[PDB]
Formats: sequence, C-alpha cells, structure tokens
Amino acid sequence: GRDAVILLTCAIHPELIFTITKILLAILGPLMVLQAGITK
Repeated sequence: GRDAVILLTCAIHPELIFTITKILLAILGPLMVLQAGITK
C-alpha cells in the first residue's frame, strides 16, 4: 500500500526508480498513438 513504498523508493535504489518514472512518462508515445495500425 502507501506510507512505506515511498520510503523504500528513495532508500532502495533511488537513482534507478527515478529513471524508470522518466521513461514511464515516455512509454505512452503521443505520436505512436497516431500510428497504431496505420497505412494499410
């Protein structure tokens, strides 16, 4: 749940989880959404 994971996120491999959050926002792909099953 909460009130524990946030503490473990900054205490256990914080330099790696932050990088995942940055890629998490880039995993959507606003341009890719306009190319799903296109040009057929």
